[PDB]
Amino acid sequence: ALVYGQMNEPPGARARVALTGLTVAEYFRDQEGQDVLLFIDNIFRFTQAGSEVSALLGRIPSAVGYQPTLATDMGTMQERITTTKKGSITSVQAIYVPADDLTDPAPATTFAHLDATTVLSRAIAELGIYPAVDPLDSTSRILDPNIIGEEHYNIARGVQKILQDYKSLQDIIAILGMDELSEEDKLIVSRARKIQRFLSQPFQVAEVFTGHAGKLVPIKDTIKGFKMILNGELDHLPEVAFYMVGPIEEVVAKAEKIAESQ
Amino acid sequence: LEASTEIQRELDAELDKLKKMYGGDTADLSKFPSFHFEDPVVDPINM
Amino acid sequence: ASKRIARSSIDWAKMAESVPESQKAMYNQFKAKSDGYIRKALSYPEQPSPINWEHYRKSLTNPAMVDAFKKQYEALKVPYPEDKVSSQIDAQEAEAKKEITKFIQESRG
Amino acid sequence: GFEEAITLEERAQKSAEAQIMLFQAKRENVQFQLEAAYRARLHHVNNEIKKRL
Repeated sequence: ALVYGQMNEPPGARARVALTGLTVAEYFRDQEGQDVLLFIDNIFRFTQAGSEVSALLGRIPSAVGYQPTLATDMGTMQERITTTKKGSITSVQAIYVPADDLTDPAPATTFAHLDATTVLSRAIAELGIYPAVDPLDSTSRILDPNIIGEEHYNIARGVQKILQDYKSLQDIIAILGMDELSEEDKLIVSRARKIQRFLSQPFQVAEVFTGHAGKLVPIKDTIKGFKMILNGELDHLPEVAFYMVGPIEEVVAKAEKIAESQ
Repeated sequence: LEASTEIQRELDAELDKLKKMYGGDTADLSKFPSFHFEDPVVDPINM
Repeated sequence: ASKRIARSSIDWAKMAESVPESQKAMYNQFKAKSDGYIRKALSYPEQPSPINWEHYRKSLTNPAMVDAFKKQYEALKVPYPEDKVSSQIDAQEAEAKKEITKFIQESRG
Repeated sequence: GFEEAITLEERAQKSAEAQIMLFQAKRENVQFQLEAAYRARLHHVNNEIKKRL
């Protein structure tokens, strides 16, 4: 369901459009017991419309020109986005950072209610990996061995450590080369290339524009697949077998087809 | 006594949600459940 | 209880004084795999949580269900699991005794 | 060389004694695994009763 408060609207309509969409999501949660998704784009335009509404009322603006009720207005909007005994509402919100300042009052107020982070990187999209989610910039607060489990936490930490080692070695490879690296470094950079290739995935909604059938990989399949790549159990497979493939059984099937076609 | 329709609907929805959450659809939870000890296979002592 | 699961083991100190490393590298597995049976032994007690029946009596208008469930819980006792590996281990022990007797005879010679 | 050969035979005899210790530890480990499986099934029964309550 769409709401689409336009940019030519008065500031009151742009301030209440997020509440309208939240009301539709709240009906889907309370009266159906669903795990609703709410998309807000943009959430900085919500703050800007609230600031314009408060400035039209003649109130005294707070620091950096914002409304004095910025924290409580954000709180009242965001505390309705939670999980209750009937259902839950999960909100993915597009965030604009003014003047690239993360200490600005509107991003700093937004970050207090954030439970995760998904950073879409232009550089990863230049590498052909889709979705272009940055694996190091993106973070979550449920990365804990009590909510997601010990195995999920250890594998995610291992993948992050290997990718951090790859990013450290990228500068060395760029300035000197790859032949002088040790056998451990060559194994690390090969596993890291296979890990960052396995992060790509075909999407069903783009399957007309891509020609690849979309995959919905279950969480245990991703856990098992990255555990296999982390332990070096797929060192003999080529890197291209990991690209644009959902599960890991389709990775080894693509590697078998590559070997047979060779 | 003379309850409204919406309260009855919410009661039925909550009872169904708790039955699905507590696994009452698989077996009746008001009685004593039965258990089966999953027959164990130890590691090979020999090589 | 927790007697022969949580608070008992076998002395590995005299075990490591004979094994010729690469000859008996499976001892590195044996000290580790049995440690797995110690790690799950860190969990798994007899009664992990006693049931406060008084709390359920106070939290329920009709306490007859609480008394019925308490009676059913007291009427059921799980015994120790069946064993069929004892005869195999005894046969391995007897074969080990025969081979040790032969090896001792050869060592004496 | 003769004295070292004698001491190596003594070490072989001690290895046989520690093999007896290994077999005793084997049967102890089997009993530990069986008892631990009994504790898990006791835990599973208690957890199910708590879920019914």
